[PDB]
Amino acid sequence: ASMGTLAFDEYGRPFLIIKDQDRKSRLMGLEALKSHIMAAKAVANTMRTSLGPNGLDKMMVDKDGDVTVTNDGATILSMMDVDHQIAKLMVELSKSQDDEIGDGTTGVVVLAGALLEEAEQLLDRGIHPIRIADGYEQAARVAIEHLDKISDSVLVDIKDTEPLIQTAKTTLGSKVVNSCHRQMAEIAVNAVLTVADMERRDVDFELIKVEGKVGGRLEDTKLIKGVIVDKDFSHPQMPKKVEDAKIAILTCPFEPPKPKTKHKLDVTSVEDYKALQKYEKEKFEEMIQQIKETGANLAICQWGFDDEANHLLLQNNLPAVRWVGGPEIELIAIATGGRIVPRFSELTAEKLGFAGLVQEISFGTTKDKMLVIEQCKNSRAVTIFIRGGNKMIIEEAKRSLHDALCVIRNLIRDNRVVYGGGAAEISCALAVSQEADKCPTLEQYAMRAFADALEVIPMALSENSGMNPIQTMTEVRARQVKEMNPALGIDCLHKGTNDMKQQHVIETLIGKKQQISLATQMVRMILKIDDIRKPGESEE
Amino acid sequence: EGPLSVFGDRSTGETIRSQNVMAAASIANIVKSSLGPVGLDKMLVDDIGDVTITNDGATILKLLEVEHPAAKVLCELADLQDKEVGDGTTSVVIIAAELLKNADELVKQKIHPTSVISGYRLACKEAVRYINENLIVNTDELGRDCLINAAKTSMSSKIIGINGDFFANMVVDAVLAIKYTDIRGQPRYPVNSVNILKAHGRSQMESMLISGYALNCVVGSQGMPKRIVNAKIACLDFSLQKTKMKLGVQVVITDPEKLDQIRQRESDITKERIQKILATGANVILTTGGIDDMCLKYFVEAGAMAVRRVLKRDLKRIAKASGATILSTLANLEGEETFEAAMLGQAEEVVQERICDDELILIKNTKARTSASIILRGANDFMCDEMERSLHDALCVVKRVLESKSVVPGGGAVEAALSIYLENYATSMGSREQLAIAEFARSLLVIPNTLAVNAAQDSTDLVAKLRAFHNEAQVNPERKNLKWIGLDLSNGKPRDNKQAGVFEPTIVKVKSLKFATEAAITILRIDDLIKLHPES
Amino acid sequence: ASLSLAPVNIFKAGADEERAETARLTSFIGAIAIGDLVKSTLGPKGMDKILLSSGRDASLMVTNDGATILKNIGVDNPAAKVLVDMSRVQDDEVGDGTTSVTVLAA
Amino acid sequence: MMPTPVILLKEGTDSSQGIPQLVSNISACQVIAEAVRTTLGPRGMDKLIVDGRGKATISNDGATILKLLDVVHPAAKTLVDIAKSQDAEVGDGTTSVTLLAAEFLKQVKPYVEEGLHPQIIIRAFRTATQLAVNKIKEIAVTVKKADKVEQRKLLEKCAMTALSSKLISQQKAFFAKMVVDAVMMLDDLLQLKMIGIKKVQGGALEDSQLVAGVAFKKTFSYAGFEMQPKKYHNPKIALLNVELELKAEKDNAEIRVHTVEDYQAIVDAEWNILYDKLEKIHHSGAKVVLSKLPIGDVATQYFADRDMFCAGRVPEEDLKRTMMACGGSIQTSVNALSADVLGRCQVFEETQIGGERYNFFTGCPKAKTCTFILRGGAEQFMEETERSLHDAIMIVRRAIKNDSVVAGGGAIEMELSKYLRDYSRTIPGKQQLLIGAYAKALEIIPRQLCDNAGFDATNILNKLRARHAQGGTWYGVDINNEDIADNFEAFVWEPAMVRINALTAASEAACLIVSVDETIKNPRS
Amino acid sequence: TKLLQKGIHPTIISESFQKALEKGIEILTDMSRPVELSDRETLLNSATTSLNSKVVSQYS
Ligand SMILES: Nc1ncnc2c1ncn2[C@@H]1O[C@H](COP(=O)(O)OP(=O)(O)O)[C@@H](O)[C@H]1O
Ligand SMILES: Nc1ncnc2c1ncn2[C@@H]1O[C@H](COP(=O)(O)OP(=O)(O)O)[C@@H](O)[C@H]1O
Ligand SMILES: Nc1ncnc2c1ncn2[C@@H]1O[C@H](COP(=O)(O)OP(=O)(O)O)[C@@H](O)[C@H]1O
Ligand SMILES: Nc1ncnc2c1ncn2[C@@H]1O[C@H](COP(=O)(O)OP(=O)(O)O)[C@@H](O)[C@H]1O
Ligand SMILES: [Mg+2]
Ligand SMILES: [Mg+2]
Ligand SMILES: [Mg+2]
Ligand SMILES: [Mg+2]
Repeated sequence: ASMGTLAFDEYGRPFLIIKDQDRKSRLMGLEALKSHIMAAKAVANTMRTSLGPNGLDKMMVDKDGDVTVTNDGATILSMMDVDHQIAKLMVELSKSQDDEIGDGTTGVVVLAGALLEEAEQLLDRGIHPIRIADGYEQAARVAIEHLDKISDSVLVDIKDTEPLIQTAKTTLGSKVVNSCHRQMAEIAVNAVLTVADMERRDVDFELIKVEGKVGGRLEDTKLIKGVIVDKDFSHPQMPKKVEDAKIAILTCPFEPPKPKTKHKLDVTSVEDYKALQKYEKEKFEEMIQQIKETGANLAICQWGFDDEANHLLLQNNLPAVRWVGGPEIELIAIATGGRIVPRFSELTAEKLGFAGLVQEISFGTTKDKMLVIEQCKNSRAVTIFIRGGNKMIIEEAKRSLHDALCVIRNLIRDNRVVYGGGAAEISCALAVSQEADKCPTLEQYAMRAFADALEVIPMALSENSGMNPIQTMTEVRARQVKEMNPALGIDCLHKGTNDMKQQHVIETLIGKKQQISLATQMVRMILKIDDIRKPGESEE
Repeated sequence: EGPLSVFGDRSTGETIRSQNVMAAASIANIVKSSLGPVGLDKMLVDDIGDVTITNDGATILKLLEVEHPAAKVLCELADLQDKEVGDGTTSVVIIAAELLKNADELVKQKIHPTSVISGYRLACKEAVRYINENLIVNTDELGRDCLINAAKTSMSSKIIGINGDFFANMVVDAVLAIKYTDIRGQPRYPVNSVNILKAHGRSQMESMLISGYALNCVVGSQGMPKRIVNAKIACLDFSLQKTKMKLGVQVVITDPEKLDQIRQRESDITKERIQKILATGANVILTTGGIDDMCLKYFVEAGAMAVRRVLKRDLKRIAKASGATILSTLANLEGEETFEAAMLGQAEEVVQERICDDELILIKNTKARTSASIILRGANDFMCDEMERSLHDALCVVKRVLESKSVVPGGGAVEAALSIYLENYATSMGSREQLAIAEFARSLLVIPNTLAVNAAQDSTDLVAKLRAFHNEAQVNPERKNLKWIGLDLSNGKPRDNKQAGVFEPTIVKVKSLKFATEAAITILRIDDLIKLHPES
Repeated sequence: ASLSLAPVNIFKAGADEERAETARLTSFIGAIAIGDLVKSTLGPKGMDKILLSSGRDASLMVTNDGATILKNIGVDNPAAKVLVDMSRVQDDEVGDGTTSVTVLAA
Repeated sequence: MMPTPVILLKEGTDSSQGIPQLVSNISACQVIAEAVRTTLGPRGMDKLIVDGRGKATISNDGATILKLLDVVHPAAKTLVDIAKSQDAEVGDGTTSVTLLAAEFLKQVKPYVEEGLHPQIIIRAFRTATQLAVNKIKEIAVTVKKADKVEQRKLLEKCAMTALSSKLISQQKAFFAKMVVDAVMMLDDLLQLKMIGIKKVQGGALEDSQLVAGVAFKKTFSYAGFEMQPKKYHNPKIALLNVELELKAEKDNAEIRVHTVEDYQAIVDAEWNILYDKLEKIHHSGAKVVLSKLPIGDVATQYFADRDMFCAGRVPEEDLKRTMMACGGSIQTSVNALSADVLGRCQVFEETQIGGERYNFFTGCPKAKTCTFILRGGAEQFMEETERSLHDAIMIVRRAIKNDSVVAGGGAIEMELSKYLRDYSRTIPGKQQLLIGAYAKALEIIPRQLCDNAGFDATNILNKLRARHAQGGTWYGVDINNEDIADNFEAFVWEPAMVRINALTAASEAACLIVSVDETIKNPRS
Repeated sequence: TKLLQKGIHPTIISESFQKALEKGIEILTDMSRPVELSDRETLLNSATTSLNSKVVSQYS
């Protein structure tokens, strides 16, 4: 069963081959595969209840007791404290789906678990696990090409955002933020459209600042075509609003210069002391005069400044922010059209940014202030400011909006779109069944199993929605076969129609294809394992 | 574990088969060094300083503390061979282990264990047939020296080996003494009726064969004589003591004048019984029970020899040998109590003999049958016990030679011939059973291999020469006289063992093969093992 | 099957996974405990609670403010933590309603 | 034994001596082989091992598996060592070597048990090894045409073979093309450090790719990096070992001034030092700048304002690959930045690859480098992909240096077993048994293939023995048909040096293990 | 297992199993052939079949 090699030599002399062979364990052969399949089935059956609009959430508690409520499979499996190596493989799988796509993190796990659950029966019938893996690869190729076949295309222009709002709404249908469904989807779309080289090029998410502040309502979550900072003006008597703001972005602390090399300025006389004194005075005044002469109405430093500089800024009517972070300095530069300046001597009226509004914002009975920079001309940066009644819904809204942004990104990368509600899975299952009727008898059980596994997503959707899985799935499959229509799926919201093309239920073709590919590849690597050797020491 | 939830461990598949083979191999390697004239003895220390020297494989595997079931099986195999034959207890273990080894090799090659078992069964059947048809010698053609040669072959590898030249005579004589014929006039040689006593002292060469019987008993009183010539022997299975009323009998006095007479009977009753015995002429009285001092005095005054606490089996043998009748009671079919002189046995002498500061009783020249005792004499109790075991092996061998009058040659001759014949015979039986039969054949070679290894000689060369000789015998009808060739381990050279005098009873090899085959089959059927944790 | 009640346990020593009915059970009992704690402070005739901290200082507070009461309690139920954070956010947004929101959620 | 007053060795010294010690060594080797047996061949399986830290490694590679097993048996360490040696000299055959060594030991176990002197066995092993090695060198197919299409075909088939046992076999033709494309670009030493292998979690194996150029992950950019452009269409590339930031001019440097004018001059002097470096870098025409050392925020923003690209802290290996691909030199000083030392590519880009940002230098025609970018659903998935590609790459290198191929599926094993059986039937009779045992041992490779595939190894080996004795030299196991086949025609090709070194290493390990007659373990301090 | 997964009730599964059981009893009865206890060959063959599975099969 375990404990590796146990003989202890026929002669009677000690037989020690591996270190801690007595404390070590080992599982070999079909029982190892069955353990893997049970672990994967447990993980998948945990996740399948968080699938679809009627899917429920999970409340994860970390080591120090902080709570995270979520429906995101990647976040769940990351917060999940697993010790089984196959559960770790499933965590890696979901994280991989999140990296490549940003959506589908729960579908991949359910699908892989189903594929292994069917491989269980195939191994019981005596097929080699590698033959199962090869039949699964074949069926996955069939399903991928069939997805390319039944796929649809959507316009990714900025003038018709309705197909993108529909895609983003489908993405956010399963999350708690569907209470402001379209309000959330719209801003995710606008965000990705603001920050994108739309020549089917990349979308850098560093240009989207997702900020959350407890308070307010979810309906207050909005898109700021500019920047938000967690700072306020440096002096309490500066004005809290600046319109038509000319911004000088600086990475020089408003302090007397200091060489980076080890330096010792020697004072040797009262005249040296007075010269030092006036040098300090004149440096402060010269800095403020250089900031004024460029024409700026606002200053933004990265490194904080001192009392003389602060009061001179106030006196000269130069509102100023200090201790702004490098990333926020970069975003302010990108948004306002300004250039980041390392020293005052290098400051000119052209290196300045322009913001049509710079405001200081309060949050009720908090004492906390934030700085909004907006009304820029063509800001290539953007911020999504999320509000809510507790930090749990705020963090869930953040990750939900991340899912929506990743979906819009995947559309910008490939406009092709497959229809969801389990319809794509049913159609691929039909295609795999058809191609299995043609292959030789032995890889036909593995393709039929792949089809029966693809059919778990529609079953899960129906089940979570209270429908009877087998009844609903068989009816919609029969309808798909009779009236050729791969847009027929599960009415999770009970709108009457089974046509997802009419319900505007939309998934990304790359999303579904990546789900299938990742699930199949990981199922292959799992079926290919037939031996385990853990430390097994039960150490501390 | 896991899905099952059984509270125990589970081995399955090649793992447990490998474990079983390892266990059997371990047991066989324990005893391999004690095989043949060049085998050596073993010490066994019993965790308390109790020491046992031995070459007997059954003894060795009995003393061991074995936990693995596949090894307990081989221990029980050696025990069974010791019960049913009396020799071959080491060869059978070695052969069973080798059959297991080769059969597990075949099962690793993914020959189904059923097929290996079928092939082993077929090969066992055909090896038995081939022995019975081609490799047997009738002891009638050879006379009495055949028995001496079989005894010497059995005694080789024991501590009475080189002295076999003389010990075999004793062994043969002893069995011939205890010969008795039953209904159907078939001669029976019931060894374990030869008594074997041990007495450290004089050398082995001074061991004694007593035509008669030897008792590990002595007279009950020092005033009794210690030699009687015309011994009239009375064997009694009751005690001669002051008479005690049984459980349901009570003495209740209501007239004190009766008490004395009652007390007097408590002794006079026993006196009368003894007088009746002595009235017939009995000079020797052996009893399984006790003899009070009061009674011993009657025996002393009569000039008789009384012996108490004799053992029931010793008493049965003395009675059968002298012509006496074991009496549990002095009671006849006439409702009285008497002792007839016809119930007596006779013997030409009874003596109390001194043997190294320890006395025993010798009953010499009994009539109505001849009996046999053997007093083994060595340097200490360890040697004497090893001599007893060796002599038991030799006696059992001679008994088997006399019951079935067929012998086979030794020195690996039988195993070599069977290896040849079965490696040729496998070609006809199936395709996988063929491999099983070939492996049975090859396994049989572990005996000459081990003999040569123990002799510190080139096992490969010697066994190859053996197989060459036996192949020449089986392919050339003019050279069948080569069948009788086996190992000469004092020179490392094949030799005509039928002319050298290396004989073994056919039953030895036959039973070795049959038992080894069944044991291997039994162990070779296990493909799973559930070892439960102890109830506590 | 199930994550925890499976032939093999998939978790490190010390973790756990409450399923459907057990999860709603813990959630509802914890939230309702929090709510029954903070009520009776509600309204003009509401009565105060004592916040006898067990620290090395043993700070002592007497409050009718639901936000303070919930901040100053050692909670281990996650749903109760949710309600606690909710009352804190109410206290941040406006300065009243922390007991009304807590009782309402409960 | 008795207890001496003063014992010879230190108390606790464990000495195992004689035939039992040797048989125990053989059994330990059998254990080590069993530990990797099921990984052999296209139907082979992977092993999952877990460390004390709890990190799992999943591999089909026998050398890896044995490195992970914490083997302590002195005789079983030898199989681990010879698998390491195989991975060193060749890069494939690590499981075959262990199987062959253990089977040599298993086959001679009976003769060892009956007191046969080990010297005789080692003599027989040496003889049979020389014979089998010369026979491989004799019957190996070496096309003497130096044709480029056939020399690419040969490498592609050898790589497909080396990959038809892993979790990337279902794309092995894919990967084989790339592996050949990879090794056909290296110049003459075929350095592995000249092939880059990036692992970007997320994506499918077919989404993996080879870049005839270089690619490496974005490196801790400062503020202003997003203001930089991210695509250039014929850039000149400055490769530097230069720290570009305001820093102490030297660590043992101490400035001493007694005047505020001198103070100001010193501040401006530091700034002019940096800005002068930046101006030299800018005037060399380089639009892309890479430094093995940090590039500060000031330099980042400077280059952003000049519409240049800058990346600092680039790893040394990625810099050398950028050099070998783009065609420049790495400069610790920016004072002579000629077009001779600048590099050049047709396209530079920064793109997103599965959650990560990667810089691609593509379009280098003079490139002596290639970079693999591997996708997959797990760290260990991608790691075993990398290991598979390492097997294929080492195979292709060795084949490039010696295009002498033999057939697989046990074809060569059966031919050598035939030749050695024949040879053994012509010698006195002591060496006969041992060389016949060598021959029977060689049969473990096709036998293990059939076992791992789920066939009747006995019947298939009978078919093979028959077809190899009737005339026919490249007949071996056909796995998809559960039968035999001419593996040289089926294109199961394997460089001859693979099996040559496998036999050499296995025979040496067997000879060593069999020559040891005593093991003495001293107590550890 | 898979039936429950489909979303069928254990009561329906049990009753449908009873239906299949009745049909299977019918089918096996149809397959069967009657035998007379005097048919010693059938008895010997039944005993041999019963013994083929056990260690006592070479002694069958
Ligand atoms: N409005 C809807 N109607 C029908 N099906 C939907 C709807 N929204 C989502 N789904 C389905 O639910 C499944 C799960 O989606 P979701 O939970 O949002 O993300 P993930 O795929 O990461 O779990 C998808 O496969 C999709 O087909
Ligand atoms: N004098 C001899 N010469 C050759 N072989 C012998 C001789 N004596 C015994 N043998 C062989 O040794 C084997 C084992 O003998 P032994 O060890 O004494 O009995 P057991 O096997 O019962 O312990 C026998 O099979 C016999 O063939
Ligand atoms: N004179 C009054 N008559 C009726 N209701 C009152 C009166 N004064 C206060 N209240 C009620 O008492 C409640 C006081 O609630 P409070 O303890 O402040 O709740 P919270 O702590 O949630 O803000 C208010 O909700 C108000 O409706
Ligand atoms: N397509 C194939 N058909 C038959 N045998 C193959 C095939 N591909 C590889 N083999 C054989 O599989 C054996 C082991 O493969 P693998 O374990 O990956 O290599 P190694 O153990 O040598 O590192 C080799 O003998 C090789 O010839
Ligand atoms: Mg989703
Ligand atoms: Mg004997
Ligand atoms: Mg390989
Ligand atoms: Mg039965």
